Amino acid sequence: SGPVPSRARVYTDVNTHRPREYWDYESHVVEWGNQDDYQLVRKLGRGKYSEVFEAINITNNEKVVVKILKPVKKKKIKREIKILENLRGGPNIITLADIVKDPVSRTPALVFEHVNNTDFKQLYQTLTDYDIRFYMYEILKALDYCHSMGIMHRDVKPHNVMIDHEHRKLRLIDWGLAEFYHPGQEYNVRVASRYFKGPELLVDYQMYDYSLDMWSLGCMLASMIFRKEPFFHGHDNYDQLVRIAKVLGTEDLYDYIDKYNIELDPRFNDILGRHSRKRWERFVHSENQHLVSPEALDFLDKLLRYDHQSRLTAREAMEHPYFYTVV
Ligand SMILES: COc1nc(Nc2ccc(C(=O)N(C)C)cc2)ncc1-c1cc(C(=O)O)cs1
Ligand SMILES: [Cl-]
Repeated sequence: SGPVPSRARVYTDVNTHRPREYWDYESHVVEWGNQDDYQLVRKLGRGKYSEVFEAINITNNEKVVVKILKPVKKKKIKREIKILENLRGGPNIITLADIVKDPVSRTPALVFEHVNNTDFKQLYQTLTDYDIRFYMYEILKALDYCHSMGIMHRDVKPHNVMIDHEHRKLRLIDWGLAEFYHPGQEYNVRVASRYFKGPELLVDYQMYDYSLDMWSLGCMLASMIFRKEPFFHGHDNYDQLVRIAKVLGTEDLYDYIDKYNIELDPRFNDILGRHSRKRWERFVHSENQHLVSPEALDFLDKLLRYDHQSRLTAREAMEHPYFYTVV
């Protein structure tokens, strides 16, 4: 009939044993405060659904980021807000400081803590072996926490990891694609950003879980230790799987789709071809050798797997020999 069902190996029934007020974001009442307290100093950037500004709070003159929202369906706004409130105070989770509206324009905005970020294309080249280990462990704390809280980030990528290198402070940001995990649920596979999408999304396997974030983290790690950003560089979602298949090999791909009885797109038949598994040592060279080790490769190996169930969980990852030098 259809695909074989799947469950998360960790934190499976975490939302199931909690009351609906926790996960039923659609019934959440959002209270919009006054934006007057925040004066905009300068623009930082602009997202697909918002425009981010640096701002200062006139109440206490503390630095802040204001995410002025474009018109979006209130269901998705309620979802992001509820997830941000549920996860507030957690390790390395960006703090939602306030929910506000401009009195006159009525335009809704989310207020966040400010992180004195260093652009990742400048920063990542500077990072030592110990730095990559340190920051990966900070990300794993955020992910294990949010996973334990029954939430998938679903958009892990360098753009969503704010790092203040001077203060060694890391914050996982932009929970706009995040979602509550309910075992059995068939989710929308159009999440994450192309280069960081797990094979489950690309073959359209809907019953995915927290392990989607661990694939994406693996993509980040590969890019950092090998100095190849992005690591998997497809021209579209179809070609993204081809790029993956040219590294992990096509045999394990077809074993994966066979195991889960995944209905593969006809377009894939032509474009995937046949590719052997390329060893991780093939990506090590004179300019990245210093960032690579047996433990780094073994860690990466256990993140970048087709089978989502076979990937390290966040808690398992934090116990890997790679982090023995950090913790
Ligand atoms: C743009 O996004 C952010 N940026 C920052 N800091 C900075 C970003 C960029 C520079 C820089 O390099 N200059 C000088 C432009 C400096 C600081 N701090 C928090 C966020 C958040 C995003 C989100 C979100 O999407 O949810 C919640 S906070
Ligand atoms: Cl969605």
